[PDB]
Amino acid sequence: QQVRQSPQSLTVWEGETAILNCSYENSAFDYFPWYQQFPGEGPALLIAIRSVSDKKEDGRFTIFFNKREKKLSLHITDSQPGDSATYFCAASETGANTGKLTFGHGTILRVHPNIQNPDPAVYQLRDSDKSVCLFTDFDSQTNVSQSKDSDVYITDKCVLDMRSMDFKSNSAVAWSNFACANAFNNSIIPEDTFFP
Amino acid sequence: IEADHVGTYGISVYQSPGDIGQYTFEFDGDELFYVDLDKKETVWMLPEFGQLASFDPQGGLQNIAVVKHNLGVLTKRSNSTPATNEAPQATVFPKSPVLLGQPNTLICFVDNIFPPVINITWNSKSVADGVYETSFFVNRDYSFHKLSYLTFIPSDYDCKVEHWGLEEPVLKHW
Amino acid sequence: AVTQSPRNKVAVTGGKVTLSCNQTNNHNNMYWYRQDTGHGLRLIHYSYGAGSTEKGDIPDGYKASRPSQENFSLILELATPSQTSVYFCASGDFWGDTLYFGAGTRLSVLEDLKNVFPPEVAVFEPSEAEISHTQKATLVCLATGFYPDHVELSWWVNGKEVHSGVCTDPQPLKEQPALNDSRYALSSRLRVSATFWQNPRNHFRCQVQFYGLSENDEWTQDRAKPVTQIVSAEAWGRA
Amino acid sequence: RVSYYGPKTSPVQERHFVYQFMGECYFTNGTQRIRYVTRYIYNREEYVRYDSDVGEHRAVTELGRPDAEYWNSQPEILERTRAELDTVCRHNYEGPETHTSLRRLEQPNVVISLSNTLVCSVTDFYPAKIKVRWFRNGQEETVGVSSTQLIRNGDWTFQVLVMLEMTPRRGEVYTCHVEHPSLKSPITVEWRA
Repeated sequence: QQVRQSPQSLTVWEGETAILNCSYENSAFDYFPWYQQFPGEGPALLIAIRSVSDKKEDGRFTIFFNKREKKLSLHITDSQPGDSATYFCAASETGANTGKLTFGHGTILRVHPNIQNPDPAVYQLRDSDKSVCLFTDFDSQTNVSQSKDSDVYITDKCVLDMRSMDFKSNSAVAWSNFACANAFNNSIIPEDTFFP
Repeated sequence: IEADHVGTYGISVYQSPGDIGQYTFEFDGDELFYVDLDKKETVWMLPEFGQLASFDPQGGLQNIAVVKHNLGVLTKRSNSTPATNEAPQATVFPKSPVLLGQPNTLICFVDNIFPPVINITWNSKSVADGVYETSFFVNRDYSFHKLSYLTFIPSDYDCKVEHWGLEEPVLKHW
Repeated sequence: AVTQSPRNKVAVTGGKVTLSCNQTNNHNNMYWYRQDTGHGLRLIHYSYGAGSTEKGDIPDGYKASRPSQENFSLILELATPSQTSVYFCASGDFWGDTLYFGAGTRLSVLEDLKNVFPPEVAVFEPSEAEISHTQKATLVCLATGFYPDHVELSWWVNGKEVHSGVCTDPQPLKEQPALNDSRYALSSRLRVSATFWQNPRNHFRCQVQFYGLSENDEWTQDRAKPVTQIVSAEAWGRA
Repeated sequence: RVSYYGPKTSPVQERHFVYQFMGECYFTNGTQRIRYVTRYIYNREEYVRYDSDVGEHRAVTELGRPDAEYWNSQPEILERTRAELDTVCRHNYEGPETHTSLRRLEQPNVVISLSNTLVCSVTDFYPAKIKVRWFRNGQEETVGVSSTQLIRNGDWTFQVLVMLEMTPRRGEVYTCHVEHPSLKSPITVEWRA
C-alpha cells in the first residue's frame, strides 16, 4: 500500500542517465504518475505509466514498469542540470474511484554541469565579520563532506538558476570566525588542488 | 437482454431540490449495499458480506458528485422541465408463516415510486418499533420500489404511504 | 490555474490561520497537501464539489471548506508548532489522470515572536588569484541570522536582475543545529568573466527577500519589527 | 481482500428533477458471455446509453446527442468505458461475487398447516430455484394445487406458498416435497389426517 523510493537523493554529472527507483506493496495499483518538483514550486506531472504497459517513452524520460516484482524505474538520459528537482513516484488503484493518490517520499536529483577543463582550486574572497573560502572547478571524483566543526559552515549543493545560460558551475562555500588551506580538511580533495 | 445473472453496479441517483442522493450496488435483484452519504460509510445489506468483500465508499461520493453535476447541466438543457409524479402501490405480507404468539416481520412492498421521495409508516396508531426501510430499488422503467419492515408480536395494521403522486395518503390493511 | 494565498505566513501557537486556494480550471476535485521532509507529500483534506469536503490522511488539527467550485480553504483554528510546513493545493477533473498544484505556502507557527529576525546580508568580492588563474571571477553572497527560513535570493547586475552565472543554495542551513530556535543562513554564487568584473562601472548587488510579520501584526520589543523586507549588500568592480 | 468496483459516471459539459445512472452487467454462463450497458436517465426518460454490443455511446433521446458524440471522441473516456466490461463486470463476478452472492445457500423452512385446504409454506431460502410438489398417500397430485409466484423478501431470502385442495379422511397422509440446491436430499414434511 505504501510507496517507497530509492535512493533518497541522487547526484549525477551532465550527461549521465539518472535512475530513480520506486516500488509499491499493494498489487491493486494500476496507474503510476511521476511528478517533478522544481525548487520553490509545486509538483507537476512529468510522466505516467499504466499497469498494462511495461515501458512509457517520452523524450529523455522513460518509465520502466515491472508488474511481477512490483517495481518501477524512471530513467532520465542526457541528464541536463535543469533536470535538478525532487521526483515523486505516485500510485493509485483507479478502480476504487477514490480520487486520492499515494505519493512516494521523493528522490532529490541534483545534476552537476560538466566542466570542460577541470581546474580545482580553493580561493579566498575579500572579507566584509567573516571570511569566505571557495572550492571550485573540481572534477567528478571529489565529495565535499561537511565540516567536522561547528562555527564553520560549508554548503555545496546549489541549484543553478533555471535561466542561466552562460556561466554554469558548482562550487562549495565555507565561512567562519580559519584559513582556506584547512577549511576543507574534512573532505576528499583531489591531489592537484591549487591553493594560492 | 436475456442472461443468467445480473449485476447492477453503481446505481447513482440524484435529485434536487433537497440534495437527495443515493448510491447502491445490486445483484440478481437483491441489494448488496448502499453508501451512506452523511456518515460516508459502506452499509451492507448482509453484514456477512461486509466480512467477505469490501467497497471503498469514496467511489460512491465521487460518483454522486458527478451525478449532481449532470443533474444541473441537464436541468438547464431541457429548460427546467420538471419530473412527473406517479401513484405508488403497496402490498403487505408477512416474512414467515404468521403464528400468533411467535415473533415475525411484516413486509410492506411499495412500487411505481417516482420520484424517490416517500414517507412509509405504520392498530390505527402510529408505530416506530422494528421499522427497517430498504434502499430504493431500480425498476426496468426507471421507477423505484422500496420495502419497509415492521417487527411485530402477532395478536388479535395499515401500511401508510404518503407521496406526491397520491392525492390522498393510501393505506393497505392487515 | 491554481493559486494559493498567502504565499508565506507567520503565526503564533493558538491562533486561527486560513490558507486558501483558488482554481480556474473548471475542475471539480480540490486537495490540500502538506510537505515535510521525511514524509513526502501528505493529504489533509480534499473535496469533490462545492458543499462537500472529505477527510484526508492527516485531518487532525485542520478544517476544510469548499464553498465554491473554485475556492477550497484549509483552516487551522488552534495552530501548533507541529503545523509549520509547506502547503500545496491541487485540483483535478473527475477521474482525471493529472493533479495540478499551486506554487506553495510556507507556514511558520512559533511559540513566541521573539525569535523572528531578518537577514544580515554581505557580498564578498572575487579573489585576484581566481581572476588571474581562470580569467573568471566569482562573487559570493551570504545571508545570515534570519528566522524563519522564508527567504528568496536574487543577484542584480547594473539595475536589472541576472540569472546566468548564479547558483543559490536550495534550502537554508541552520546556524546552531543544536537549538530548536536556530537561525538560518543562505549562500549564493555569481560567476562573471574577469574582464567584466575589472570594469569599475559595473555594480553587483545581492538582494534578499525576507518574509516575516505584517502591517497588522504587533511588536512587543524595542528592536525594529521584522516586517517583510528587502535586504541588500553591494559591490563594485575593482581594478 | 476482494473488492467491488463500480463504473465511472461520465460527466457532461415546487418543481423536482431527477438524475439516475447505472451499469448493468449481464453474465451468461458465468463470464463466458458478458454484456455491459450503462444508462443515464433524466426524469425517468433514459437519454444516453452505452451498450457493449454497439461499442460506443448512443443517444436515446435528442437531449442526449451532446453527451454521446462528446464521450465518443475523447478516447480516454471511450476506451475506459469499453474496458469497464473487464474492470467492473468480469472483475466483480470473478472476484467478490464469487465469495458472496454466488456462494449464498439458505435452506427453506417447510411447514404445513390447514386453513378444507392444506397450505405448504416454504420460506427464507436462496437462490430462487425451488420445486414444491404435493403427494397424497404417496401419489403426486397436480390437481387442485396452486402456488404463489416467487415472493422476494428483500433481505436476500425468498418465499413460496403452495395450497392444496383436499378433504381429509382419517388415516390419509399428505406430504409436501421440496427440492432445492441448498438441500443435500429433498425435504419432505407430512401431515396425517
